[PDB]
Amino acid sequence: DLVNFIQANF
Amino acid sequence: YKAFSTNEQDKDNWNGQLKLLLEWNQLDLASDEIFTNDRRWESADLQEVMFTALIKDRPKFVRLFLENGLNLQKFLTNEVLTELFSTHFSTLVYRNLQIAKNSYNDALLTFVWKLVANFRRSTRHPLQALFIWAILQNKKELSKVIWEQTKGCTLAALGASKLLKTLAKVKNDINAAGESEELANEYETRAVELFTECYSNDEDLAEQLLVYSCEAWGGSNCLELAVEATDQHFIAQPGVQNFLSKQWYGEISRDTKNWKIILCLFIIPLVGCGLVSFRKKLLWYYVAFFTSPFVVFSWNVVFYIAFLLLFAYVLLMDFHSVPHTPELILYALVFVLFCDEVRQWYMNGVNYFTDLWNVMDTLGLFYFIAGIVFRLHSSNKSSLYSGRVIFCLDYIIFTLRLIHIFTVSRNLGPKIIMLQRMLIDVFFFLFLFAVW
Amino acid sequence: EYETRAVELFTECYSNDEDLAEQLLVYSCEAWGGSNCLELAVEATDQHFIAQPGVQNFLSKQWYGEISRDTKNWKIILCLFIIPLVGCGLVSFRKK
Amino acid sequence: MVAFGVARQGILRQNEQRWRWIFRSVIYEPYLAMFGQVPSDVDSTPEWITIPLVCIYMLSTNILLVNLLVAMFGYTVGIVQENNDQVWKFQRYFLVQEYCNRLNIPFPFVVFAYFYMVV
Amino acid sequence: YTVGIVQENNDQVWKFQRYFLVQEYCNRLNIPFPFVVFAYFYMVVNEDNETLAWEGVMKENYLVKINTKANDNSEEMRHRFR
Amino acid sequence: GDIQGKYLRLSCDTDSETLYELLTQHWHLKTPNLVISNFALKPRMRKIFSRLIYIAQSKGAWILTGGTHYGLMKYIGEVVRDNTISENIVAIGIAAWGMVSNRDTLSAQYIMYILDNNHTHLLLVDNGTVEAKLRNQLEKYISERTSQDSNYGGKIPIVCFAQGGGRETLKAINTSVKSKIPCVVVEQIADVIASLVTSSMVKEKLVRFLPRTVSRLPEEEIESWIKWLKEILESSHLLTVIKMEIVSNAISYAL
Ligand SMILES: CCCCCCCC(=O)OC[C@H](COP(=O)(O)O[C@@H]1[C@H](O)[C@H](O)[C@@H](OP(=O)(O)O)[C@H](OP(=O)(O)O)[C@H]1O)OC(=O)CCCCCCC
Ligand SMILES: CCCCCCCCCP(=O)(C(C)C)C(C)C
Ligand SMILES: [Ca+2]
Repeated sequence: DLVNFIQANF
Repeated sequence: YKAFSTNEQDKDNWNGQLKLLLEWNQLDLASDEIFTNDRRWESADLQEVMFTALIKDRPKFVRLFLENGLNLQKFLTNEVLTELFSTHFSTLVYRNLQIAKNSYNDALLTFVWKLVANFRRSTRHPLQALFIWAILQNKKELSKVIWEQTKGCTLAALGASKLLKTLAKVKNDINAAGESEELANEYETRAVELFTECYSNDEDLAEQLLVYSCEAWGGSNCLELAVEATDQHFIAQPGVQNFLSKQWYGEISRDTKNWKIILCLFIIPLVGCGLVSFRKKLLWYYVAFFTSPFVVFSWNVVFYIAFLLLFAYVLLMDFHSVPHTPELILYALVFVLFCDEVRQWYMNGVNYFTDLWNVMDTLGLFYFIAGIVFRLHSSNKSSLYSGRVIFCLDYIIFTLRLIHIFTVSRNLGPKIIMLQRMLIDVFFFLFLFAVW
Repeated sequence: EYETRAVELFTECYSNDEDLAEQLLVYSCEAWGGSNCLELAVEATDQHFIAQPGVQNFLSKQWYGEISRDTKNWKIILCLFIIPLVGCGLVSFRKK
Repeated sequence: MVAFGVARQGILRQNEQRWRWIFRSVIYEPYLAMFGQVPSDVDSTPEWITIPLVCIYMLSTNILLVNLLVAMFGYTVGIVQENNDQVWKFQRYFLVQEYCNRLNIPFPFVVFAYFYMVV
Repeated sequence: YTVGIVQENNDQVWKFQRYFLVQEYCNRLNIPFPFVVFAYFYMVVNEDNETLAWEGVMKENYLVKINTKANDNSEEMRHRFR
Repeated sequence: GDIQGKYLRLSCDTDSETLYELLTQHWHLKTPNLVISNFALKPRMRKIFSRLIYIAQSKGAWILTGGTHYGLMKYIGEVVRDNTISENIVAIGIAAWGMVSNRDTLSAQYIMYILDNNHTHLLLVDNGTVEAKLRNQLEKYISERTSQDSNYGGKIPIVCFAQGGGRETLKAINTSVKSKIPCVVVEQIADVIASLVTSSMVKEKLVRFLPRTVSRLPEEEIESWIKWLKEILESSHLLTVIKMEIVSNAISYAL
């Protein structure tokens, strides 16, 4: 969840 | 300073300028001139200057150093502290402390004496040790500056007040004792005001802090030090009284009317089905009601009245050369009282005996046991007579004791203290009366 | 006014130092009036001056004498009733 | 007083097994002491050991009595010290109202007026 | 003499004495005497930082309050005039 | 890596809208107010920033800083921690990832440039100052946001705070003032701007306030500084200066 969102952000 | 600044070699040496300013005690000039964002200020560079300021009674410079990025916790090394306690500690103050320790001993002064001896012959709370060092030498501004950095601020203030009061009770020199006494009053006032503000801001946290025991500042909390120092002003504040009342009533609601509690006490069934109005299931309600200190005290006074009535009944109307059941029951009851008394004596025996009512209640037991021992001997009539007389005296002393209950009442408590003072004075007055 | 001045001056004098103040207080001049400060104060019934802490401390030192000022009284009483205990313990003299 | 009375009962005689003599004997001690000619003086007259303690505790009772007698006045002085010119003014309002709101007729003729109040 | 002694207030001394009475019961086991003996038989056989930080904050507020009293002096008006 | 609040490593070429969405969707709420800011810890500077942080807590305002344990920002973080110990404050430190003395990849743990752990949130820029552009873009975008609930008409208020000197301070002030919406408040350089509020006066004030900074700076740097100060002063109706409940008054007046 949070990790995937962070990866998508950058 | 102007001459030294313009020397072609002292311009870069700001340390020399700071040293000279500290020696001549120039605060504003140092703050405006040398303390500037031009160069960084490392703690190690300023450590020696801080020590010199401490030695030569420079409180304002100490405050300035603390403000400008100085870590006091790291500075107070064990070697520095022991050297400061050994060399710069006046021998006169050490003699005064020895006199106080030998004559006016206390549960606290012994701790500071042991700490001083440890640091002098060869820590967990370096700040507390530094504050004690400042206090013992009657340094006001430096003591305040060190206090501002302490954690247990109110506890430290109470401890300092007690230490100064016990130091001032000495009579080697009047001036130092008076200075210490005024400083103690000042610190007591500071603690009172600080805790009043603390309780005004919040209630639960203030109570937790008050009951909280530190990492052995002196092995006691704020309340214990305040009571030991007889700081009537501090413990009489509304916050402390509210805390005591909450403890006394316990889980019971603080604001419920008393007659309701009395009726619930006499009438068990009414407790769980109405006007009790607890502050906080049904079994929980009942157990909380029966665990309250106030209900316990009321039931205990009722039980004590019943015990006295039975004592009269068995000492007055039922007595024979052979034992009777009421007498044996009374023996068990008095044994229970003695067990509770010895439980009381187990904690702070010396201080427990120091109490006034403690003297009376402790004295009663010896007379009662002597009379009981004398009674058992039925062969001698005179022994029986003497035992019965001693039992009468025992009744008198117990009825005298029974008066202690009125302390709980706000409207009635002061009268008992007035009675005690009147006893103290009338004793001497009637002594002169009997003389002439 | 003069009584207040004297009281304040001697209070400051005793605060600065103790032994010299006592020497001055007991000192007799070259016959100002044939008396010292204490005699004049008592003759004038200057209760305020002679009630100051310094004068009371001087009187207490004179009263106790060589005995230590700060020792507990019951110790002195026991030493009084019991002669041998005096020289071998808790007397704690101020000064063979 | 009750404490010292039961102590006197015990000193006088060791035991008593009647619910009449005991109560009268106990109740006699207060009035006896107060009215001045207390039988206690007659009651007072190994004895060498028992007597001095009884005398000492009698002196204790007397000094306690004196202590109470003086403490009573001590508290009364503190209570009477405070002003009452304000409390009396407050209390006067109730007295004034009692008559102002009531019918202004004296009692010897109030009943007749009361009758007209009923109707 | 009794009048002189009773003159002084006792609403403060009684409050101090109340602490001993409260403690005697608070520290003791909460059981009445008629059943205490049985209980007596059974008798025979980090977090500080949270409060201390708030204590320090309140100390800072108190220091601000005590220092503000100096502002009442005319020194500020003299500085403005200067 | 999550330092042990939150610490992220966002490259310089990052979308401000993406950062705002990440911070608002599941981290924080809408901001009624937002403020951006060895050192002299004078009592005036010790009390002004305490009042500022108290006001931010009262209004629930974001605080943006560099986020390093060395300097006034460490004091700000310590005060934030103390107030939290005493409805939560939000503090974001922004720095360069390369500028950090130690780098750990992750929930990694950081144990003691050195960055303060008091600040709740931290961002690291992957460029090789390189975060000024990102901060300015984020501030402009937030000023572009609309919050009907906010008392401020339309857009969310933003305030810039100046306490110290240095070329970085002047560059940040010039960048912020270049944007019309942001407003600046002045607490060395602070004294320069206070005195000024053409070239002779600015030069004299700069020399008086910073004897060493001007000496080290080349002539071209001094001319650029004078140009920046003149540009900032041209919009003096936004910039405000504090006279040596005043922090709230000054911020309200500037807004
Ligand atoms: C029965 C034998 C003889 C008994 C005589 C023994 C008489 C005895 O021991 O005290 C009587 C007591 C009087 O009540 P008392 O009015 O003094 O209680 C205070 C009063 O309520 C005040 O109003 C309170 O403060 P404030 O003024 O409002 O600000 C204060 O608490 P706090 O607000 O300050 O925190 C209260 O302490 O009432 C009892 O029931 C106690 C249990 C008695 C046990 C009875 C068991 C039968
Ligand atoms: C021989 C044993 C005598 C014991 C004396 C102690 C008296 C204490 C009676 P109390 O404390 C009651 C609560 C236990 C009185 C205040 C009601
Ligand atoms: Ca007891």
